[PDB]
Amino acid sequence: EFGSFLVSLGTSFVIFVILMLLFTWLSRKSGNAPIYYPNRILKGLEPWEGTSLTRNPFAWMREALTSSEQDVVNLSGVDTAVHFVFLSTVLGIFACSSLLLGAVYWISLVTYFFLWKAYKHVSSLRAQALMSADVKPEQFAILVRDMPAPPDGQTQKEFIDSYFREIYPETFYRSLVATXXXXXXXXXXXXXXXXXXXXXXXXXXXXXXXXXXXXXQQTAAVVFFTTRVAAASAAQSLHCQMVDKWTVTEAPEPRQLLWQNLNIKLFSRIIRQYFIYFFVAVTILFYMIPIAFVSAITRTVLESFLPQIALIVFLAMLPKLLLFLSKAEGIPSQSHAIRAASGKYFYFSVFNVFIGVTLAGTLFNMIINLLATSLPKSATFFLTYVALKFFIGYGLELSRIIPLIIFHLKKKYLCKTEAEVKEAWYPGDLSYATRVPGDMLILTITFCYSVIAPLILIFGITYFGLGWLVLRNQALKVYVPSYESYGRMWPHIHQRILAALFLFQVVMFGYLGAKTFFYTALVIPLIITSLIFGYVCRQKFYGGFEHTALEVACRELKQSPDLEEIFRAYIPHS
Amino acid sequence: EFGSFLVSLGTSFVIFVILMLLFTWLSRKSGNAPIYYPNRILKGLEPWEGTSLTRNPFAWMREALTSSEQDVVNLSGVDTAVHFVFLSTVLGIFACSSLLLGAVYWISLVTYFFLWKAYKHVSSLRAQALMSADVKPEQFAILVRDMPAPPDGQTQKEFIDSYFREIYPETFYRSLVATXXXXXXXXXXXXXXXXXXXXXXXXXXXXXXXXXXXXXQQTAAVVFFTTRVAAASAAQSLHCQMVDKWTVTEAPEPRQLLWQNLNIKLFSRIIRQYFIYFFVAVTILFYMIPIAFVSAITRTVLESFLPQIALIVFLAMLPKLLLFLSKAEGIPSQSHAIRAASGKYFYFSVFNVFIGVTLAGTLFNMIINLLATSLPKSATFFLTYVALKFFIGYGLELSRIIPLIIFHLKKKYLCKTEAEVKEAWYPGDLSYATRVPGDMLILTITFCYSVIAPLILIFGITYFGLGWLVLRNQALKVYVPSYESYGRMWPHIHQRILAALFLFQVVMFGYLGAKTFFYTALVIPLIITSLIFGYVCRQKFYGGFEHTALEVACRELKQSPDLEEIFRAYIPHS
Ligand SMILES: CCCCC/C=C\C/C=C\CCCCCCCC(=O)O[C@H](COC(=O)CCCCCCCCCCCCCCC)COP(=O)([O-])OCC[N+](C)(C)C
Ligand SMILES: CCCCC/C=C\C/C=C\CCCCCCCC(=O)O[C@H](COC(=O)CCCCCCCCCCCCCCC)COP(=O)([O-])OCC[N+](C)(C)C
Ligand SMILES: CCCCCCCCCCCCCCCCCC(=O)OC[C@@H](O)COP(=O)(O)OCCN
Ligand SMILES: CCCCCCCCCCCCCCCCCC(=O)OC[C@@H](O)COP(=O)(O)OCCN
Ligand SMILES: CCCCCCCCCCCCCCCC(=O)O
Ligand SMILES: CCCCCCCCCCCCCCCC(=O)O
Ligand SMILES: CCCCCCCCCCCCCCCC(=O)O
Ligand SMILES: CCCCCCCCCCCCCCCC(=O)O
Ligand SMILES: CCCCCCCCCCCCCCCC(=O)O
Ligand SMILES: CCCCCCCCCCCCCCCC(=O)O
Ligand SMILES: CCCCCCCCCCCCCCCC(=O)O
Ligand SMILES: CCCCCCCCCCCCCCCC(=O)O
Ligand SMILES: CCCCCCCCCCCCCCCC(=O)O
Ligand SMILES: CCCCCCCCCCCCCCCC(=O)O
Ligand SMILES: CCCCCCCCCCCCCCCC(=O)O
Ligand SMILES: CCCCCCCCCCCCCCCC(=O)O
Ligand SMILES: CCCCCCCCCCCCCCCC(=O)O
Ligand SMILES: CCCCCCCCCCCCCCCC(=O)O
Ligand SMILES: CCCCCCCCCCCCCCCC(=O)O
Ligand SMILES: CCCCCCCCCCCCCCCC(=O)O
Ligand SMILES: CCCCCCCCCCCCCCCC(=O)O
Ligand SMILES: CCCCCCCCCCCCCCCC(=O)O
Ligand SMILES: CCCCCCCCCCCCCCCC(=O)O
Ligand SMILES: CCCCCCCCCCCCCCCC(=O)O
Repeated sequence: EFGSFLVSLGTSFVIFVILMLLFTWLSRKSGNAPIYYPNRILKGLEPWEGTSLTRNPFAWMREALTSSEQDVVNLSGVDTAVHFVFLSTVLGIFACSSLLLGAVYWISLVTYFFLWKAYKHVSSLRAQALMSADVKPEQFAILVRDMPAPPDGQTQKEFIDSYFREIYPETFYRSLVATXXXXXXXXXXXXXXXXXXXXXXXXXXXXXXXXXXXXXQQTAAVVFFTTRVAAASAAQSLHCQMVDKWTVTEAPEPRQLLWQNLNIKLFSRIIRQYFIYFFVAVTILFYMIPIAFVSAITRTVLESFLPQIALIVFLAMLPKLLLFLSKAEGIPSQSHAIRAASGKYFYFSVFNVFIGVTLAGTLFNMIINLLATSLPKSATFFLTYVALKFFIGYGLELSRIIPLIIFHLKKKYLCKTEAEVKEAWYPGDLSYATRVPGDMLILTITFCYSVIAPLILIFGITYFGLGWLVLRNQALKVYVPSYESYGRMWPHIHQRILAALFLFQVVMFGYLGAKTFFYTALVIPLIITSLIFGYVCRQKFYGGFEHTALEVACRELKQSPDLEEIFRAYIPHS
Repeated sequence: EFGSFLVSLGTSFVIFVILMLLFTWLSRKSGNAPIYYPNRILKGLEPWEGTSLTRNPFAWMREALTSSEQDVVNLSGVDTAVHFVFLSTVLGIFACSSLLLGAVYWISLVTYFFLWKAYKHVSSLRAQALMSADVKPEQFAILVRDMPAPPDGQTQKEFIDSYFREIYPETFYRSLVATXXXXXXXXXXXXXXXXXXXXXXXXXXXXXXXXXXXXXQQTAAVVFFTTRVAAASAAQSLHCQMVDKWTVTEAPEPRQLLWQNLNIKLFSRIIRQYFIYFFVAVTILFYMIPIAFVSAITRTVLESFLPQIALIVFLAMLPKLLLFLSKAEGIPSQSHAIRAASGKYFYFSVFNVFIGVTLAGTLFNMIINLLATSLPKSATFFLTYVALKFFIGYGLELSRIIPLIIFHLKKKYLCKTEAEVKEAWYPGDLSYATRVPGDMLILTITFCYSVIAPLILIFGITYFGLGWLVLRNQALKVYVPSYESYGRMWPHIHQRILAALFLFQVVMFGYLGAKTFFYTALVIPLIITSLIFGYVCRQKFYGGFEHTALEVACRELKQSPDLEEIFRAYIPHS
């Protein structure tokens, strides 16, 4: 509805401006530096480089704009730079589309053109990032799972040392058996004059729990190699003729290793995957109810705000559930669990929000002709939703009002020591688990309606363009990376953008059909092209993202690695 | 039709008996030993062990029956033994089915039970065969493709030696660049008093062609390692970040290497695959015409013989085309090209013969009720077809009348030397390229009609049971293996038997539906079970067939390998 649409844009716009003014004002106050420039503070940099102490209100835009991809990588990592490739690839595609705005072929060609070049670019970026990388513990290690039980008279450790030494008698350093939840919990309590008495009791509990952990057969271990080349090859090889025994993959970064899942055996992993995938499919079906609510609501005070707020509230609970469920499948690493969570989220983005909202909306208003006319009207909801996210969402992301309020309240009433005050402002990472899925939803909708309800394209341009600028500022000044996946996220993104294009092509095949267009058939070739394109891109670039190439593993060492430090890096609670 | 059915069984039966009597008579004559016992002759064994020179006419049955799988492997190879696993797995499944003959669940459970145990058995058989294997050239080598062109000033060989030495500086022995069709053709002519003058001219042509070959950049090479472990690992690893450069796989057995395809670049391979797969799909569509002919024909003199003869004639031309097309895709090895040919054949077995004959037959005679009643009648054609193959087909396979006639005519009129006489009787191999696809067709039909037209099950039992006995005799006395794939064929077979079961379950879901059975829905769980079963079997056993496990590669050597002989083994035309 038009009136409600303008009201929502108006409210989101004004809130955006207010937040922009609070940002301009508050970000120039030194007392808020822990909130507005924590990445620079943690890295030992001045909050800003002007030095005059009279910062121009638009200085941040100039700084964000005159910053190259290389500066983003040098300061915040490859994954961070890849996130910007994603945002600009999309912006380039939509801007090209709007220059023209039949258009289906234009968009598909532009999309294929940019995905081809973007995948090529990231593959190059990643290769260079790996090429200059320093010595890290995960470069020398593999994760071994599904070990069989040892024979009587031998323990689990001895058994694994024996197995690997026979295969790799020279290039074998250590095996750390993945043994202890009670100990971890009690130890945490111990780490945390009645308080002193409580601490003593907690320490005693930790000792008891540690004894139980010592008593505990295990089925997994982390194995270390003396060289990058050997580890790279070991992780790629079959160790037993029995596929289900002693299975080997590359070890996750120490910061990413999900220790609690390492002793889940292959078949238990298979069972968990089927029950979890099943559970998720069931969850998707229950989410049809919250979606029906959002679509049914779409007087002004509710239409302009409630459909969007409710959709945000229900979807906001998914990342927590989905990441939990992914960890529960037996996944060994945090970045994989995150990609998996994003994968599950995507299925909600497609079946509950794009399809769900669109269909439910269509069903509330010559049947085929009616449906064809009704479909484009759902775009107004989506234009509002997208604007809400780029005006208020980015308004809050840039102004950091919520973190600022919480921080000052903790500093004044709860924090007693300097350490507590610093914990209160630690910025966290970019939350790829919620951020990428968010952007993927915007793309799904913008692509799907790009030639049905074309104004959405401008909103898509602003969302991605403004996001580029807002997040470029946050990437440089606020967030701190928690793990480095080296662009391993890109193939996830590539496949989902291409999937969105695929869905678009399928939708236009059907929509042109709804309008009974004689030549809908000409889009079948695009549907086929998308599948072939995907296949070819996978054949040309994909494997380069799963493994470090031996030509990279074989790089000249700056110095010999200390394998003992490498080993220590993987021992929790010590 | 019943009369024609009995006539075909009668004729096939009598021909079978005549061929069995000719076999009994002729196989006891010493002059035919080169035809009836060539495997034993080539191996230096007496044609038969009785020594009395008075062989019992049924002695061959006793010998074929009291022969274990181990004796088949020891004499004729693993692939040969696997072929027998295939035949007996199927026999066990059908015999169990006939004990009961709702039945859909019985059959599916028996089938899952036997496939599980058969896959387990073969995996064990294969592992043992690899475990006791001797030193062979393919155990120490990889095939490298899609090499980039060298920089100016360096040649292709130098460029590959440089690339691999940097990655594997110690475990690197040789690189044989895959350089020469004109030379091969002219050399063959040279190898083959006007005849002396012709030979001299052919030798001159060979020299000229050799010079042209010497002049010839290349994109592939065979690389040798100093150890089984290193080769096994190299073949499993990524060498470049650019996926399409320097791609590496395990080298094919020297006897299997399809040299003409090694210089086809990745993207040309991708193009060839799409055009070839396309061509094959088109061929499948043109084959619908020969099928329509066969079904339309199905007075007595034609009904009893022509539908079957024509079907045999048209299908008989496929193995030649399909193997050619597979080689044309850029496949590096003969056993892979054969599996690929069998794969393509399977699609004809499914779309041109099972579906094609069944559908066309149904269309030549309350629509759903009519179709349900009509479908089972096609089984009579198939019972005839199967009996034709086990009575006349096996009759000829055992009696070897055609090879015998040709052999004696060559020996008497064309062969002048002893060498020519021996060439005339060389038995060849088991022709897995035509033999496995043949048996797969019988299974597709027997499974699909096992509860629709149940008598087919008895014919299926006889086909596989009698084939076991007839081919057990041929496996021990007649055929000579041309390559050894070590059971690599089994996953092809497993997946196709399971695919046949899957098709059966889909067909019964539909057929029970055709009879408007209330509980057709209960078969959906079997369809799902089949897919999960496949997935689980793949996860548990499959990888063990793609690579030799490092625990096997690491077996103690009897003696150090001669790497130079290993290298020579891969050089054609020298
Ligand atoms: C009828 C339609 C009329 C015309 C079309 C409509 C809208 C166009 C919108 C944006 C410009 C297109 C950029 C394509 C880049 C693809 C390749 C790549 O990846 O670019 C990247 C990223 O550049 C970008 O996007 C920058 C985006 C800037 C933020 C604001 C954007 C607009 C949002 C507000 C509302 C819309 C106003 C539109 C006015 C025309 C280059 O790399 P970098 O990060 O190393 O350098 C970064 C820059 N240095 C070289 C100077 C260091
Ligand atoms: C209402 C229905 C009535 C009853 C059911 C109907 C028909 C039953 C047909 C055949 C027997 C079942 C064999 C299952 C084996 C599965 C596991 C395995 O793999 O077995 C294999 C292979 O054994 C076989 O099949 C042998 C087949 C023999 C050739 C003739 C078969 C019948 C064809 C003629 C017409 C039908 C007459 C039927 C009369 C009842 C065992 O291993 P091997 O090769 O090391 O030893 C080989 C044998 N040594 C241990 C002594 C060395
Ligand atoms: C009467 C009935 C009316 C129905 C009306 C609603 C119809 C729409 C519902 C659609 C349900 C979709 C369920 C399938 C997605 C859930 C499973 C799953 O999540 O598993 C897949 C892996 O693809 C995950 O792979 P992932 O771990 O992400 O890999 C990342 C790195 N490679
Ligand atoms: C108006 C129209 C009426 C139509 C009526 C007829 C309908 C039935 C026609 C069906 C056409 C089927 C075509 C697809 C098979 C051909 C491709 C192909 O061959 O490629 C696949 C890889 O699966 C091969 O894999 P492979 O090399 O065997 O691997 C072995 C070891 N892993
Ligand atoms: C769609 C764009 C809307 C405008 C949003 C940005 C508003 C920021 C305006 C900042 C102006 C601050 C001027 C203060 C000058 C001073 O330091 O005295
Ligand atoms: C529309 C405004 C709502 C949000 C409230 C804004 C008022 C400031 C809240 C943060 C308290 C810290 C103020 C700056 C302290 C300093 O001067 O260093
Ligand atoms: C219906 C048929 C459509 C076919 C369209 C396929 C278009 C090819 C895909 C884009 C490739 C872009 C290549 C860029 C090369 C480069 O700059 O490195
Ligand atoms: C169907 C038309 C296809 C051609 C579109 C031309 C778009 C303008 C040229 C852009 C060149 C820059 C490439 C950037 C690749 C990237 O980093 O994503
Ligand atoms: C909600 C439906 C759940 C479906 C669950 C399917 C899980 C299949 C698990 C197969 C386990 C195979 C065990 C093999 C053990 C062995 O033989 O070594
Ligand atoms: C209620 C419907 C639920 C349907 C869920 C289907 C889940 C299929 C899972 C098997 C597909 C292959 C995934 C492989 C993942 C891995 O490599 O571990
Ligand atoms: C919740 C139970 C799952 C219900 C849906 C069935 C899912 C079947 C998954 C089969 C995956 C097959 C992937 C491997 C391909 C192969 O067999 O070669
Ligand atoms: C004037 C009436 C105001 C009523 C609500 C104000 C506008 C709604 C903003 C609340 C939700 C904002 C959440 C957006 C950030 C996000 O995407 O999570
Ligand atoms: C009609 C089109 C439907 C569109 C939704 C497609 C959902 C699937 C998303 C892409 C899955 C990609 C699978 C490859 C493995 C991987 O995820 O890395
Ligand atoms: C509808 C059937 C035909 C469709 C065939 C589509 C094949 C296009 C796949 C993408 C390849 C792009 C290669 C670009 C390389 C270059 O020119 O630089
Ligand atoms: C379905 C089975 C039909 C029978 C087919 C097998 C017939 C073979 C009979 C051979 C008997 C030969 C007796 C000769 C005795 C002798 O040496 O004098
Ligand atoms: C129905 C018979 C048709 C086939 C012709 C069978 C007659 C024998 C043909 C083969 C010739 C060799 C005969 C055996 C020579 C020998 O005694 O060593
Ligand atoms: C509709 C649900 C049907 C489910 C049926 C699944 C039956 C399990 C598959 C057969 C497993 C046989 C295990 C044999 C174990 C052994 O002897 O080693
Ligand atoms: C649904 C019923 C399942 C049980 C069927 C029982 C069949 C009899 C037992 C056969 C044991 C021999 C296994 C041989 C496995 C093989 O080599 O293929
Ligand atoms: C009958 C239809 C045939 C369809 C043929 C599709 C073949 C697609 C081939 C893609 C080639 C990609 C070339 C990439 C070269 C490069 O950029 O390095
Ligand atoms: C006329 C219709 C023809 C349809 C042919 C479809 C061919 C699809 C080929 C791509 C599927 C993946 C095969 C991978 C084989 C490989 O690993 O080299
Ligand atoms: C003859 C032209 C082919 C026409 C039919 C289209 C075949 C598309 C094949 C796509 C294979 C995709 C396999 C890789 C899966 C992925 O993209 O992750
Ligand atoms: C009495 C009339 C005889 C007419 C034809 C005789 C029976 C037909 C046999 C000829 C075809 C035999 C081919 C079967 C072997 C095969 O499967 O290739
Ligand atoms: C409705 C069921 C149709 C039955 C025909 C199925 C045709 C596909 C045959 C099996 C393909 C297996 C693919 C896995 C890769 C491989 O072949 O090794
Ligand atoms: C219809 C949904 C449920 C179907 C689930 C089917 C799972 C069966 C997969 C085969 C596993 C057989 C494991 C046998 C191991 C053993 O007991 O020895």
